[PDB]
Amino acid sequence: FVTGNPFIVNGKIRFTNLVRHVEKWAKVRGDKLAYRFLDFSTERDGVARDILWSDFSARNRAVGARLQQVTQPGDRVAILCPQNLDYLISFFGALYSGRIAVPLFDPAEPGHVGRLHAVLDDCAPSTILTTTDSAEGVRKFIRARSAKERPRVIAVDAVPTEVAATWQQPEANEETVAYLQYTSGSTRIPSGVQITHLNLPTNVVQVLNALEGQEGDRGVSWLPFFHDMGLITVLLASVLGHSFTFMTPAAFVRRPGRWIRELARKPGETGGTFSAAPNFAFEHAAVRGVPRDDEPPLDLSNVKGILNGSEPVSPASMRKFFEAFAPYGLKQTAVKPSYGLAEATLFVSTTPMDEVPTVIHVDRDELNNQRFVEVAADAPNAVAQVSAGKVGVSEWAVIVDADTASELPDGQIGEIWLHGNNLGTGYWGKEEESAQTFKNILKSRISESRAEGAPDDALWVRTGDYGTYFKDHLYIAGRIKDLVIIDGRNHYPQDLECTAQESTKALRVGYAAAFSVPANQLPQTVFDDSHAGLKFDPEDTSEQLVIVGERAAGTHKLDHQPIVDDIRAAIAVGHGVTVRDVLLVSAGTIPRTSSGKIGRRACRAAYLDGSLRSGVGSPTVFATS
Ligand SMILES: Nc1ncnc2c1ncn2[C@@H]1O[C@H](COS(=O)(=O)NC(=O)CCCCCCCCCCOc2ccccc2)[C@@H](O)[C@H]1O
Ligand SMILES: [Cl-]
Ligand SMILES: [Cl-]
Repeated sequence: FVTGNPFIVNGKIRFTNLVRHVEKWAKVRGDKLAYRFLDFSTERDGVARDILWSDFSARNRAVGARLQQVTQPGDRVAILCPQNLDYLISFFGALYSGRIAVPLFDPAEPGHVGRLHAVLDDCAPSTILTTTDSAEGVRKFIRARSAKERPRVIAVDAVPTEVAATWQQPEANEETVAYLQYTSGSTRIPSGVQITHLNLPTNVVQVLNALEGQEGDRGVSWLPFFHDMGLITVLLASVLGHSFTFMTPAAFVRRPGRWIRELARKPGETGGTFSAAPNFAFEHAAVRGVPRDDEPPLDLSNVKGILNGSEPVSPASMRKFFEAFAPYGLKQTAVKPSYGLAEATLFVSTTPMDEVPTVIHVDRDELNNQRFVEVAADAPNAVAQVSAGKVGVSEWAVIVDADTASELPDGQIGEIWLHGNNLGTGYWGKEEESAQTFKNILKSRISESRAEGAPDDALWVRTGDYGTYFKDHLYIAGRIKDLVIIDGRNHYPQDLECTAQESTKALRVGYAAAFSVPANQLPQTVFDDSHAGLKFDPEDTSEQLVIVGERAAGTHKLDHQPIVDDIRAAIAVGHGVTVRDVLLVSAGTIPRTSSGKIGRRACRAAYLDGSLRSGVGSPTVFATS
């Protein structure tokens, strides 16, 4: 699978069904450690829970068989389990049964129980997989829903291993849906991306090829298995030939040094380590994860690549991360900005293995007008842009003017459209939205197209992201739906947030949200302020800028103006827009998505409801102070 590659013939992927492969892999390395769960739920210093490939293989076959009895073909099997070893057994066990898996989370964890109801409504699974300790909690949750199709709850650790003897190899085609990856799609109703048996292995090869993963290397992770980056990482790490070590996201947030520690060289280890994380985590680890004087020596010279993706990369957070860990051997080539999305299984691009991150600066006015014009770092009105690198093999990413379905030249910002075998096939039960998102014809190409190699009649998937190529690197400008359009002009919310943050110490880094709202709904307090601009008018529906930013840690007083004036002035000058309401709230209050990204839509929804000014929560595993 990996050197130390027969699936890449003449620069193209070739090599299906994972169950088949997982089983061979399991028997060959039986009695070797497959997974190690570092459990920090009871002991702060942690407890190691291990499972060998043979045991893992056996458990998957037991669960698969139990499912093959209590479910019908076509049924969905949802996993409502905390992050631990039974989660993997539940997920793999579901794949082993041949039914469509739906990896989710334990209703007993905080943050998004509301999403869980929506997903269950959408895919109506006949069976829920969980652990014995979470079972009562899961049954309570399920009982509270409609009696009609009330699904069976199965505790996987209670299923005897010998049941595996009645397991029958499921038969699967390459186009068969293996599982559903739920994402908060175009509407309130979540979308379940159909990931097939061909999508998985293709994207694994795409990733391992880009990282030059070799036998002897190993993966480490704290990412949630209910998110694409966390789940796919399990599979990537599993094929490196060394055990995969993981922890829960909450354990990372509480003490990020636990992750840093697992990334370190083990005694006598010659291979390298890989991991992945969202931007905010580099900031957190840089500040909270440096080892004290007491701790045993820490060596990070073995770290090959920590992929940084899922949200815009802050050059300052990366800088602070490199600087905090450089003394321990962390190479400048070890942090790798990358791009991906659920619809592509996971991975689309990453920085080439041998190079450091590419960070450039572009003129703001040109950027907002959909063009990359490079400018010096200290140039006024400059916007930092971090490259997402080069597109994976046997995969294409083109920049398109959606209106006419035409490719755009380099430097021009358009929507990013993708084509490749790693691209999902649709959204569960959504025929029309699936057609609109996944079955698009690229009508016009520029000569020397980025579609070179794709068939003329190749189908393209619309990502919903704006982006461009610049000096052969793919840049992710931002998410189309998150744009702040005011007075007929676009603004990237992360750009406005950066400016707000940079103007005043009263805001904590990475916790700001910029969104537009019709002048109708903004509070009365805004009109009673000389620093406002507009005045009372119930007819006016024009979009107006609002900025919400968590108060820097240790904030106990309210001295709004001096901070707000700096923010409004900083944004007026550099963006040509007047911030109307600057709302600063309790540390750890701004809404976070389930993977820990800032929830802008949710911050806008709660701003209007008055649900945000007030709030001693809402608990999330990502909360800190
Ligand atoms: N670099 C970026 N900059 C700005 N925005 C980015 C972004 N990446 C994603 N996004 C934004 O997030 C959206 C997608 O969101 S999502 O559906 O929730 N999915 C996501 O966010 C998924 C992002 C995935 C990024 C690539 C990560 C590859 C990690 C491989 C590890 O390798 C290993 C590890 C261990 C052992 C061996 C190998 C995208 O549509 C875009 O708007
Ligand atoms: Cl047993
Ligand atoms: Cl080794």
